[PDB]
Amino acid sequence: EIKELLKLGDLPTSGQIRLYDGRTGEQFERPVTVGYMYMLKLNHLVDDKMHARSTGSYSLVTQQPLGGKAQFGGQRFGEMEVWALEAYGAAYTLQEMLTVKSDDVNGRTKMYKNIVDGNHQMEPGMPESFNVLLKEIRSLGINIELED
Amino acid sequence: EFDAIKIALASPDMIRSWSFGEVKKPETINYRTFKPERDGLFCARIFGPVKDYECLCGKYKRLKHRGVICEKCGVEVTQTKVRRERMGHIELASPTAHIWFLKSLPSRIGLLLDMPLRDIERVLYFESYVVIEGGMTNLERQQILTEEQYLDALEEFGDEFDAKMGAEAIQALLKSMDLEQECEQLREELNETNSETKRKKLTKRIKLLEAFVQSGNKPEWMILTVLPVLPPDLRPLVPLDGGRFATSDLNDLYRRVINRNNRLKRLLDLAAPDIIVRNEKRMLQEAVDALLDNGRRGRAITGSNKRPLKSLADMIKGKQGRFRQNLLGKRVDYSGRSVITVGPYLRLHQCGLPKKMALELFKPFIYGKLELRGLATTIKAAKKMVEREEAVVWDILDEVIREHPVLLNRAPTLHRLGIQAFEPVLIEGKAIQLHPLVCAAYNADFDGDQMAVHVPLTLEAQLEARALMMSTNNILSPANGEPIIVPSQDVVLGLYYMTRDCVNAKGEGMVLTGPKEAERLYRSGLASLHARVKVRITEYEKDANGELVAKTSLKDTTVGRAILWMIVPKGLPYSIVNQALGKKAISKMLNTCYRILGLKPTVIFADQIMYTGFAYAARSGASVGIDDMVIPEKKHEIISEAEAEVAEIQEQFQSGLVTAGERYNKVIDIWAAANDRVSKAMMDNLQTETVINRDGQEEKQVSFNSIYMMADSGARGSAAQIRQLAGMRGLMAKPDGSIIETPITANFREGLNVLQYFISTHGARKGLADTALKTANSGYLTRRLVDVAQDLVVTEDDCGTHEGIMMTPVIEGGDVKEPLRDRVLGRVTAEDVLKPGTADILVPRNTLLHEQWCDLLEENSVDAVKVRSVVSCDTDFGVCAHCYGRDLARGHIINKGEAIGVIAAQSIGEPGTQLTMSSIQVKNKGSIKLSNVKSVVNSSGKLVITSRNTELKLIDEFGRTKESYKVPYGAVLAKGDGEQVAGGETVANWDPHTMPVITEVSGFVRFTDMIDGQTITRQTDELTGLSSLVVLDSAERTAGGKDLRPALKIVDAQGNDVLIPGTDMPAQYFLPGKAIVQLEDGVQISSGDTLARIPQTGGLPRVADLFEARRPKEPAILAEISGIVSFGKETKGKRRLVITPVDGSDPYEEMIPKWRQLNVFEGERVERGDVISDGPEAPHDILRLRGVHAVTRYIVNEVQDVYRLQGVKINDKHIEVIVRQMLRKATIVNAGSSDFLEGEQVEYSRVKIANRELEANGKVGATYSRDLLGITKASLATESFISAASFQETTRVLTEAAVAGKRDELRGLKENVIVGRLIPAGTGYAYHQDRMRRR
Amino acid sequence: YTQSWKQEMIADGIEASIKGLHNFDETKYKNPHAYITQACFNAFVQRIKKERKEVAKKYSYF
Amino acid sequence: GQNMRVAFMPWNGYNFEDSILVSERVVQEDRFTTIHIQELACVSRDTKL
Amino acid sequence: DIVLNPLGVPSRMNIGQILETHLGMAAKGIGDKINAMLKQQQEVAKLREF
DNA sequence: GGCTGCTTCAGTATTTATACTCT
DNA sequence: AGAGTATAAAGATACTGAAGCAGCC
Ligand SMILES: [Mg+2]
Ligand SMILES: [Zn+2]
Ligand SMILES: [Zn+2]
Repeated sequence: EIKELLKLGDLPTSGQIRLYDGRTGEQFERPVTVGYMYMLKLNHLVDDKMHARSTGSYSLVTQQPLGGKAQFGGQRFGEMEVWALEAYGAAYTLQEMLTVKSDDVNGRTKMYKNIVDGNHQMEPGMPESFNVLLKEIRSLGINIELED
Repeated sequence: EFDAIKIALASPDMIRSWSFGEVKKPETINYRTFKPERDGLFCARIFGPVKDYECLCGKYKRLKHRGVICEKCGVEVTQTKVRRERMGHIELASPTAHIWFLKSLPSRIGLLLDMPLRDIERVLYFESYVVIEGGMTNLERQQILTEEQYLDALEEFGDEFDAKMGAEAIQALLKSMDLEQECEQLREELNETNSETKRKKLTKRIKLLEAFVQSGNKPEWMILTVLPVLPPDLRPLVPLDGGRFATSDLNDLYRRVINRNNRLKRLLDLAAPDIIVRNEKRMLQEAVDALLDNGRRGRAITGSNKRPLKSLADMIKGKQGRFRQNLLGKRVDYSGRSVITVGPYLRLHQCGLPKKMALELFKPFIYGKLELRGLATTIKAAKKMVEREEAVVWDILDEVIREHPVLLNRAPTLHRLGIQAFEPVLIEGKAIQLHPLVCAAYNADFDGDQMAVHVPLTLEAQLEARALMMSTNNILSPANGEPIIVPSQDVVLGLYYMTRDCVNAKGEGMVLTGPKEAERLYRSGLASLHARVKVRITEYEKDANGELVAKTSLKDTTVGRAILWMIVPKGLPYSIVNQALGKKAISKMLNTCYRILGLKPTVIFADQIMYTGFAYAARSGASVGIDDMVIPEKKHEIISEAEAEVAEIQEQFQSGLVTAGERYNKVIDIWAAANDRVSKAMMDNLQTETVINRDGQEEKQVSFNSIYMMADSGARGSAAQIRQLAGMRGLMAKPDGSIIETPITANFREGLNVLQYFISTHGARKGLADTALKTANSGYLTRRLVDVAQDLVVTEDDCGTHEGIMMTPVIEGGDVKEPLRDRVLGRVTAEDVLKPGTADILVPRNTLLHEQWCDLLEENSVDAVKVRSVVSCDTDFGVCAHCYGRDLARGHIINKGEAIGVIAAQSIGEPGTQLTMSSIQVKNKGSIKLSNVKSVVNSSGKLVITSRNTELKLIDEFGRTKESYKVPYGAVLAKGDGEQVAGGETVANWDPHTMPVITEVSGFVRFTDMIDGQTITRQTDELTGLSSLVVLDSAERTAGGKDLRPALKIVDAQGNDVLIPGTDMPAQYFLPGKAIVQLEDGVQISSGDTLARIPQTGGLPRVADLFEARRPKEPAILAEISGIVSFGKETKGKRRLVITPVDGSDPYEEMIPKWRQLNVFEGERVERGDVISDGPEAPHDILRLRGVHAVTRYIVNEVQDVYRLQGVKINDKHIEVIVRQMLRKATIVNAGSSDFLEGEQVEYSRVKIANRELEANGKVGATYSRDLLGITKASLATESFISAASFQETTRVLTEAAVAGKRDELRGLKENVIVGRLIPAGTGYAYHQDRMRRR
Repeated sequence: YTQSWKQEMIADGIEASIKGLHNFDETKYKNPHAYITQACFNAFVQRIKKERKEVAKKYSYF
Repeated sequence: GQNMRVAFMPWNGYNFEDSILVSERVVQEDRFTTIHIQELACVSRDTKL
Repeated sequence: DIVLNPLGVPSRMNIGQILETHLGMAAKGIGDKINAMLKQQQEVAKLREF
């Protein structure tokens, strides 16, 4: 009955017709299938997704950049990404991706200054969430410290 | 800066010294002025000023008043940064216990006071007393007293003797426990100890006591008397990170503690009934416990929503403690996220990057360039300029981008190729362009996947992203050196439609003077694209010393192949094209290009392939119509005959001629038959619908049905899909796992009616749920994997050894499963290999085997090679390069420093989500070999083999084994050794439904020791009739003849025991129960008739349990040492078996369950590692008995087996290194001249170097046995605690480390990240070499 | 409402009643059931007031 | 949604994996445009002072 | 208007989306058979019959 | 008395209704 | 901030492991 209806029109019962290119005008061999399909639009609109961040709002407990798009939040650089970036001999990018670009407070300010001043260089320091962990264990009866 | 982290326990004086003043009051904030209380939880006087350089009164505000303290409040004027790190301390009235040290399982208290934990718990919660200083009465130093008993013993003995209950009691107890004397007494008692159980208990206790006495600790420090409090800005009253407000619940807990503490003190000014003081002390203990580690006590307390509030410790456990949430994986600045799209105009080393995002990310660079050129003066000038997006910022932007790589990443970063570098080009949109070849490493479809963009900053990061992670350096999957830039699915269809051949096409038969002529003829439309033609071509070649000589000829091709040949670079053979170019073909083309030419030409040529494939795929116009699904006009005939046949079977069963299970299986089989028939008919019809004339009558060729072109080219799909499209679609499963009788006799071109759609739906949803939970499990598995290895760094070049494994091609018995070429492809051999011309070496001893030597050994019919390995490497703290092999991502030896452990972990884990959840009829022709043979020629001319270690190895004519087969005890070989054999005929067959137990001598037999009533039973055979008196099992016999088992002492017609040939011990065997002797007694026996008859997962979980070394359910018992067998006391709980040597003393007299069917009889002689029972295997025994290489080859074999049924292809090096990390602990048995103890484990490297140092002098080292630990156990039982604390159950590992007072130099990776330093993997390896060499 | 407050209320009421039993008239009012009930009741309600106002402090700071 | 005229064929790879290629008789006729309504509110509270 | 990809069909066995596409065109075919019949004028009896 | 099979437990994947009177 | 106060009986995971514990030959 589909073919009967196609014949009531005039199109080929095969349902495929010959097309041409628009850039060259030379026929496409192997007749192709054109028709009418009911297309939708799903509300994952790209402008709701696209999001970047230069420098924004840190937290107080641990001075890591906030998370999400509602806030001016950075990206989640999870475990697996550290494993993978560690499989390469990539030893400096992994450093700066968890001391300067995230948490070392003095370090990241000096980084901003040295970037404005045309000097791509970093002073690592020591993270902050680590010191949080220390004061949090040492708050139990566990004397945890560092040697020389 | 700082050296190792050190940890210990905290004496109360230390807590006091840390603090800045005693917190005293339970209130926090003034509620109107929002100032701290006078001495509350937040008072500025203890910690510091709430704001910068001020007090609450308002008399100091600026640097004019820096350093001095206030007058009224007296708070010191300083920064506010110090309010983040100053602690406080509560002073408790009634001392309190540390719930870690009491419910840690084990209890570092419960095993130091030796009492079961219930007692110390009932004492601490005030329900019984404890007799401190039992003194001159009938009471013991650790005796508990019920209140009744206490009252009474006070009536009789209300003397000076001490008796208390509560934390102070245990405190005094621990205070009154000398340690050195206790340790000496336990040393003595252990020396005297006899049982193993109490021996183990005593050694655990003595280990803990030594741990204490050595380190600067003391037992009473487990009991809390002064409690340190957490600085306020680490738990601010309300955190206030926008939006919702949080609680920072610690505050609450703290308050309650102080509250109750305060209350207690006031009762000490009221002299209350001591029942109430006791109840208050109980409440205080409970509160301190719930604060330190909630939930550990019986019930956790909830603030609201019934959600248990987060105690202090729960800020370190779980997926959300500092470890798994903020020390390993933190959020980062300078980053973005978007959706992705294609842009097939890109090269391989660039990606799209929307203008908006790029403007946001590189902002500080832009400000720098502006303030350099002078286009602004202040920073805000630059900000406003950028904000108005003036026409000058764009040139600055596309200037700074010039060579500033970005790092792209996808969400689940499975393997190393989920994060790669690029150089971006600006784009007018909001989406990321991505080169269509790289969407395989990312496994990124375009259904709306998203990606993240990061930006390196410093010089080093840019150099690393450019030289290491660039997209044009990673074309070889580090798992297996196969190329990962395979053009996926449209390029393939283009290149496959191009290089083909129609039978008789326009412009055929001509002759062309080069490719360009073919191109012109195509564009001009004068000649078709796939038409047979003869064209001149030229080919360069590099047969010279790296020089390309040219040579031309007149080949016979089609137009398409000619055109394509313009793409191929210089030095390739033209034969690489003449074929029809499916998908695997072009992958091999790329591989050959890589091996022959190098790297840059390879990527260039792949890019060009992409261009051309896309172009001619478009030019094709390859739609997919509805008439591309053709139905065999006989499908209804196949189905009609199948359904007419099934009705006969149905009425046959119903009319009572067969059972129901048989009928069911018969219907299933006829349906499978019809299905395969119709699938074959359809596929053959569709593949050659071509019937076409060629200036003659007609001809046929491979068809042009677009669906077929998509199938055979490897473009998209398998023949199963086409089967479901045109033919019937299988039989679907059932929820249980069974199969329904009637199958689905329709397809996706007819219409499935309702029921069939229903059933298919069932199957589909089952699949989907499986996929979800499969990702779930595989994630955990790969986590454990990466954790256990986590630290192996190639730190040598040659460990200096001559060991290894005999790599040999695997054969499952029929077809080969892997040629030797692969197993040793790129792996340094141990010793030189000899031609099968023995004493004629073929390659030196220490050479890296790349493809040249691979083919060389391939043609010479080499069989097996002792190749080096990592399991037997000879390095302390690492592995040598040579033991590893080739990098598998670059065609050369692995460099010195690469972190092979992590890449191994990722490679083994990534494919995880792809997993799931007789006789010898030899077919080939070659020589036969036997193995482990003992046999006898039968009375029917044939030779029956009568051992269980027996195995056939069918060699070819050359000397390489091609088949292998197992023959059990007593199988009649048709042919002897050395004789050739053809295909089809059997070589041996036995009776599996019984146990042939023919004797291997000549003599006689009797019905001796076979007496009814007590030993045997009269039994008339119920099928033939001959007297077949079976012996009932001893458990079914009478009690007297239960141990009195029957025997048949084999003799001759004289009665003398017929000696087994050469043996002084004839076959005097205890025939077990269920041993039917159908033949009569006193009859002569010849070989060829038995003496008695005894009638008769694979998913990812398998990989998991094999890696954890789970022990099977019914293991197979092995042979510790040689000798003979004997049976004794029947079932002292379980049956008994004793084994004796031939010369040594018999040490093995063990229990065996009755059901165990023995596999070695009494007179038999076995050897170390021989098998005694049947069933699954236990790897620990494999290790301890057969050695180390046995277990490593075992594991390798089974895991490759699981990863082989699913087409996945993993090199072996990785499972080898995982194993090497599994077995790392050695248990000593003999000190030798060393100092270590008897039962304690040691790091194998440590005991090894200790031996090396003792044996430097004439002294004798220690003797040990290695042991196998599952990954989940060797991880936790490691050298460092931060490493293990980062892993599961931080509580236990942490408290044990604290008890011992450990120390961690962080010689590793997962711990040098927490600290945030240069890991010793890449450049960090060199840096650490230098830094360690500083000292 | 909650076991985190209720225990504090009970401990407070017990301390209050113990402190206050100092003043019980023995020659009249021969029932102390109601006496102790009233004491613990008053301490209960005081505790509930203090807690609720501390929570309000959290809000008012927010 | 809107029912369009569509042709099934590869096109220079701009519909490589599952991407879609769209003409400009669809961005011009504005038959896939939508309207969005963000609501914002401000209130006059009463604190101290 | 839109250029889909045929490779998406044979594996993800959703034949419907193609089969629909045929019917779709057929339907539009009867539209352009009226639009022409109606744009240039035409008595109502013919449209009735068609 | 030592050896052994159950047995129990530990480990892993926003928002809370009510003094009285002094003093 | 403190202190005197007098009816009342008011809940469906699943799997793995290790120490503990009664019992036996
Ligand atoms: Mg998708
Ligand atoms: Zn003041
Ligand atoms: Zn080595």
